[PDB]
Amino acid sequence: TNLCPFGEVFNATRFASVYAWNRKRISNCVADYSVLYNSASFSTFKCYGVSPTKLNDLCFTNVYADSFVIRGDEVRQIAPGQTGKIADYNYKLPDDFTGCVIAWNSNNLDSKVGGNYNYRYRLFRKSNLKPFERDISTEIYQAGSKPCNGVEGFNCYFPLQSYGFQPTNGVGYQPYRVVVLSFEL
Amino acid sequence: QVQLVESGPGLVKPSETLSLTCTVSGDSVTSYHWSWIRQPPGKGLEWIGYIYYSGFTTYNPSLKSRVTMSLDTSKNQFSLRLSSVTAADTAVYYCVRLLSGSLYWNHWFDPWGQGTLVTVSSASTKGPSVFPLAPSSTAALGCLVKDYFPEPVTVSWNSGALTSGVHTFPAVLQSSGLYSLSSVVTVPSSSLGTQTYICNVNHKPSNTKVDKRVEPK
Amino acid sequence: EVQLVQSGAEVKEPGSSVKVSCKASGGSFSTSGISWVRQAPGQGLEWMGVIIPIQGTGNYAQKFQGRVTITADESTTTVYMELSSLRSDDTALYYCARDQHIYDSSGHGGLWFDPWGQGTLVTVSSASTKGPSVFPLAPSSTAALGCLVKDYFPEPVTVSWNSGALTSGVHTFPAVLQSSGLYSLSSVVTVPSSSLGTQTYICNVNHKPSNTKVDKRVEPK
Amino acid sequence: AIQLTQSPSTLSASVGDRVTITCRASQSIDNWLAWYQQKPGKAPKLLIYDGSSLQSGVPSRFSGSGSGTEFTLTISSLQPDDFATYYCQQYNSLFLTFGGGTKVEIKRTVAAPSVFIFPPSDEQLKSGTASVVCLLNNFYPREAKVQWKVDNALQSGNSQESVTEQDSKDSTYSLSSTLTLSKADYEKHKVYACEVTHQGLSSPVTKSFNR
Amino acid sequence: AIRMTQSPSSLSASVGDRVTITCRASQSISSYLNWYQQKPGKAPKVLIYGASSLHSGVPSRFSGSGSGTDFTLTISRLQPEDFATYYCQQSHSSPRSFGGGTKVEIKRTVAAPSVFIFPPSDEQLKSGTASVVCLLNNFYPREAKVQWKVDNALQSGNSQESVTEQDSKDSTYSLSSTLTLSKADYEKHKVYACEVTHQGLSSPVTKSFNR
Amino acid sequence: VQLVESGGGLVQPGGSLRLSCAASGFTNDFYSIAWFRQAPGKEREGVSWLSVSDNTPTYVDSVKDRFTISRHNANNTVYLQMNMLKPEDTAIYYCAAGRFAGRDTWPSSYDYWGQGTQVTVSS
Ligand SMILES: *[C@@H]1O[C@H](CO[C@@H]2O[C@@H](C)[C@@H](O)[C@@H](O)[C@@H]2O)[C@@H](O[C@@H]2O[C@H](CO)[C@@H](O[C@@H]3O[C@H](CO)[C@@H](O)[C@H](O)[C@@H]3O)[C@H](O)[C@H]2NC(C)=O)[C@H](O)[C@H]1NC(C)=O
Repeated sequence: TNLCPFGEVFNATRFASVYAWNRKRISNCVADYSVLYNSASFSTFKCYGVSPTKLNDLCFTNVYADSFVIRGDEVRQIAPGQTGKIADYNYKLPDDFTGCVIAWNSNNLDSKVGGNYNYRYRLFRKSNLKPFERDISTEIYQAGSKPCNGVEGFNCYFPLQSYGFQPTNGVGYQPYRVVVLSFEL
Repeated sequence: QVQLVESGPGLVKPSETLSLTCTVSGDSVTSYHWSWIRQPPGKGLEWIGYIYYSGFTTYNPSLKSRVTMSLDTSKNQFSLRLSSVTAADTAVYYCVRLLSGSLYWNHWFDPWGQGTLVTVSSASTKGPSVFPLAPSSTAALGCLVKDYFPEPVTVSWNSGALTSGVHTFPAVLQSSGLYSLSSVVTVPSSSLGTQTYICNVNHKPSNTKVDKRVEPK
Repeated sequence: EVQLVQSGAEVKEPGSSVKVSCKASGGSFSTSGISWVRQAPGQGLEWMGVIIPIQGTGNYAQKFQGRVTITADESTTTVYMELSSLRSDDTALYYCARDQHIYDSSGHGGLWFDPWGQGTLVTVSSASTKGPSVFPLAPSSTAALGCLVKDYFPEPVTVSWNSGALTSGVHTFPAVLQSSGLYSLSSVVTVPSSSLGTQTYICNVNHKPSNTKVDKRVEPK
Repeated sequence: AIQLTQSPSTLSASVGDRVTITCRASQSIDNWLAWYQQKPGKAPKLLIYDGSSLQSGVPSRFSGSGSGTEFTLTISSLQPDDFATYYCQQYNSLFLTFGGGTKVEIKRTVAAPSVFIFPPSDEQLKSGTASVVCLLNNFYPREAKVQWKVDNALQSGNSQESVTEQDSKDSTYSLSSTLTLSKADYEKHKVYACEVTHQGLSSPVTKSFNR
Repeated sequence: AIRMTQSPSSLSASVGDRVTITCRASQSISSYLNWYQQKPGKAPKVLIYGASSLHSGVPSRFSGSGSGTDFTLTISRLQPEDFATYYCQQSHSSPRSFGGGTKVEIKRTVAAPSVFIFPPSDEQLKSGTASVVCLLNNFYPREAKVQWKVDNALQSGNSQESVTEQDSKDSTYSLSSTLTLSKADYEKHKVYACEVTHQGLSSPVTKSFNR
Repeated sequence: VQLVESGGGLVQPGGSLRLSCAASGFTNDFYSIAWFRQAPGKEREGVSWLSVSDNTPTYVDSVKDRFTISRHNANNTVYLQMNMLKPEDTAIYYCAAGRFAGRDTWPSSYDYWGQGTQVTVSS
C-alpha cells in the first residue's frame, strides 16, 4: 500500500556529515529495490549478505537508511572488515553485515568555489567505534598524559576536522553521498 | 539579509553579447545558489538558469546554447552572459537568490533584485517630433510624441499647473524601432479661446524640450 | 586569509558589563578557535580565553574565570565576549584572533593567532564628555611654545599649528590619566626665537567628542 | 516541459471580498509550487511555497491549498495592497516554469467611455506622414473593442492600441488607438472613422472627420 | 601556569645589524613557541610559529630556533621597518602566556636635551589652578631623570612625565613634565625649578622662574 | 582465491575480441566480477560489472552497446565480449572480484585482482 519514502532519502537536499550520520528508520511500506540497483546514478552499489534482486522478495522487520558525505577515496571503507579514519572513528559496519551500500558522486551539490567546510569527520578517538555507533561529542582529544583543560595545545587536538571540498579537486577528493541500507530481521 | 543589485548595459545592439552582473551585499556569493529571471515588457515571467555555489549551472532548455553563468567570488558577485541577442531578448532581468527545498531540485526565488531593463534595438538617440492634438469638434486635447528613442518621454501641461484629467499612455514600440506615445487631458471646452494650453515635452536623452501651444485650428 | 572585524570603542563605568563582537569573514567557522587577547595601555599582551563555536561554551584563563563569558552566533558568524564587573584595570585594547594549530605527528608545530581584529578600545571611567581647557604655553626667556590641553575626556585630542602650515618641530605627547579621571596632554613646537614678534602662532585644538575647537594665539607675555 | 495555466486570466473583486486563483499543471508536481505577487513596475514578491507554507512577513489573509495538478490561492479579505499580478511557479523538474499570470483589480461600477478623434496636423503633413488618433476616456471594465475604417473600409495591421491602468480617482481605464498612413495614402482618402465597442456602451460609437 | 621570560626588554640596534632575542620558559613547552611583531597603533602579526617555521610573506631575514625551555629569535639584517616590539608566546597549554616583550629601537649617537619651563598663565590662575610645565627636547638615549623643586624644596607625588617615541628624523626622544598646584599653594611660593639629568648632559641643568 | 585473465591481443578498429577471467577459490556464488582498463597515463576505470549471484550485467555509458559480459557456469568463467573496438580502447585490461553482490567503480573496493592483459586497437 504505502510507498517507502526512498525519495526523501536519496534525493534530499542536505546530507549529514559522516561523524553525525543521519539514520532514518523505514517500516510499514513496500519498495522496489530492483529498480534501485539498475539505476544509473549510483556509481557504487554493493550488497552484502543479500543479493540486490532478491530484496523485494524477502520481508524484513525494519530497514535503516544511514546517509552521509565522505571523500571519494574513503568510499572503500564503508564495508565490513575495513580500517581507516572513517571505518574506525566515524562510521563502522558490523562484520556480519546484511544490507547494501550505495554511493554516488555529488561534486555539484556539496562543493564550494572557496571550499565547502560544512562537512566534517572525526579525526581522533580514544577507542574504535562499535558497529552502528554515533559519536557527536566535541570534547578535546587528549593524546598525551597532561589533562587538556578544554583548550587546544600540545598533545591536545580538536577531534573534528572539516573536508575541504572544491569543484577543482581530483576524483578521489570529491564528496560522495553514501546511503547504507541495513536490513534487520 | 541578502540584498541584490543588478548592473549592466541597458542598450545592446542585435547579435551581440548581453553581459549582466548581480552584486550581492550582506553575505558571501558562495553561501547560496543564485538564478536569473527575465520578464519581457507586458508578459509573463521566464526563468533563464541558476548556478550553484559549486559553479555547476543548469540552463533553460530553450536558451541552453546561448546562456553562460559564472561566479566572481573576488567581487562577491555572479554574472550572466547571453549571446546573439535579438528583438525577443529585451526584457527586465532580475537576479534572485535560489532557496532550496526538501529535494535537491526544489527551488523558489527570494529575495529578488530591483531588476534592470535591457533593450535590443538598432537605432541611436533621436529627438521626438511634437505635433499638436488640437481641440476640435468636455474637450480633449494633447500632443503627439512620435519617433523618439530611447524611453522615456515626460510631458507636463502649463508647466505642471494642469494635472487633473491628464493621461500619459505608456509608449509603444513601432516597427521602425522608435517609440511613440500620446498624452491627453480633458478640459472644459468653454474656455478654449481664453485659456492657453502648452504641452511641455521633454526628451532628456536627446535634450529635446518643446513648448507647443495647443490651440484650435 | 580569513578577515576579522570587531565592534567600536566603548566607554563604561565600574561594575558594569561590556559586550564586544568579532565577526569572522568566514572560511572555517564552527571549528576554528576564536581567542580573545587583551593589552593594557603600555603593557604586555594577555590571553583571556578561547571558544570553538561548535563546542558552544568557552574556556578561559585562570585569571578571568567567573567574569568573562564567550559565546558564538553561528548564523551571523560572530563571536561575543562579555566582560562583566569592569574595574579600572580593564581599560585595554581587546583583540579577537583565530587559532591555527598545525601539528605533524608527534607534537611538532603549535598554535598561533594569524588573523587579528583591529582592536576594541574599552575605557572604564567615572566622568562624562568634557571640553578641554586650552591654556597658552607662551614662549618666554630656538624658542619653545605650545598649548596645554587640560581636563578633557575621552581621548583623543588633535592639535595642529597655524592650520597645519607648521609641522616641523611639532611634538604631541601622549595623554596622561590624571587622578581626577580626565586626560591631559601638551603639544609643543620649536620655532626660531627671532621671529616671535612677527610670526603668528595659533594652536588648533580639536576635541571632537565635545566638539570644542579653540584657536589660541600663542604670544609672548 | 511542465506547463502551468492560471484561471481566470483577469479577476475583478472589491475590497473585503474572497478571491480564488487556480493554477493547473500538465503533470503531477506534488506540493512543489510557489506563488509570487507582482505589483506593476516592481519586483515580484514571494508569498507561498511548498503549496501551503506561508512566507515570513506575508499577511495571513493569503492561503495556499492544493496538491497534485490543481492548486488554489485564496485571499480572505481583499485589500488595496492586494491589487497586483500573481504568478504560480512549479519546481518539480530541472526546468522551472512560471504561469501565465492572474491580474486582480479594483472592481467598480460599469462606466462608459468618451470618444475623441484627431485629424493630423498640417505641420506633420508637410513631413509626408499622417497620424490619426482615437481616444477612449474613463471606461470600465477594461475589455473594449476598437475598429478603424478609412472610406468605410475596415483597416487591419495599420493601427496600435495603448491602455492606461485603473485611474486613482474613479478606477476607470483610458485607451488610445493611432492610425498611421503616408501623406500620399492620406491624400488618396477623405473619410477616416474610429469605432468603439464597450460593455458600458449600448451601441458602438463612431467618430469621423473629412480631410 | 607556565611563564615566559624575555631578555632584553629594550635593545638598540642600527640598520643591517644582527639582533638576538631570548625567550625562556619556566618548564618545557616542546616546540609550541611563537613570535609576534607589533607596531604602534596596529594589531600584532606573526613571524615564527612552532619555534622554527616562518609565516607566509615573512622576510627570510627573521629566523627562530630552540626547543624545550630555551628559544631564540634572530634578525640577520635589521631594516628600517623592523623596529617594533617582539613578543614570544607559548602555546603549550592554557594560559598561553606572552613574554614581557622586547622593544627594538634605532641605535644612534648620544644627544643632549634642551630644557624649557613655562609659568602658568593668568587665565588659568583665574580658574584657581596652576600648572608648571618642564620640557625636554631631542635627547638620546631615553633614560633621563627629572626633579621638581619649589622654593628649593624637592617635590614628590605632584608631577607626571610623558615621553614621545623616537623622532623620525634624528631618532631622539622628547619628554615633558608637569607640576600641578592650587592657586593658593601657587601664591604661597615664589621660586619653581625643574632639574634635568641625562647621560648626554655633563651636569644637571635647571630652569626656574619667579611668580 | 585466484583470478586468471586471458584473451587479449592486437586488433584493427571496428573489430571484436573476447576476454576470459576465471575465478577459482570462491566457495559460493556470492561475489561480483568487474573489468578495469588502464589507459597509458590514466588511472584504472571500470567498464563492466557482473553480479554472479544475480547475473545482472552493467555497463558504463561509453560502451553501453559495444561491450557484452556474460558468465559460463560450467567453467565458472566470465567472458567480456568486446565489439566495435576503437583506438580509445587501447589499454591494459584487468578483471577483479569482490565478496559482494553488486558493482563499484573504485578499484580499491576489489580485493582480488588478476594479472592484466594488453589490448591494442589500431590499424
Ligand atoms: C530521485 O530523483 C530521481 C530524479 O527524479 C526525476 O527528475 C527530477 C528532476 C524530477 O523531475 C523528478 O520528479 C523526476 O522523477 C529519480 O529518478 C527518476 O525516476 C523516475 C521513475 O520514478 C524515472 O522515470 C522513468 O523514465 C523512464 C524513461 O526514461 C520510463 O520508462 C519509466 O517508466 C519512468 O517513468 C526517471 O527517468 C528517473 N530519473 C533519472 C535521471 O534517472 C529517482 O527515482 C529518485 N529517487 C528515488 C529513490 O525514487
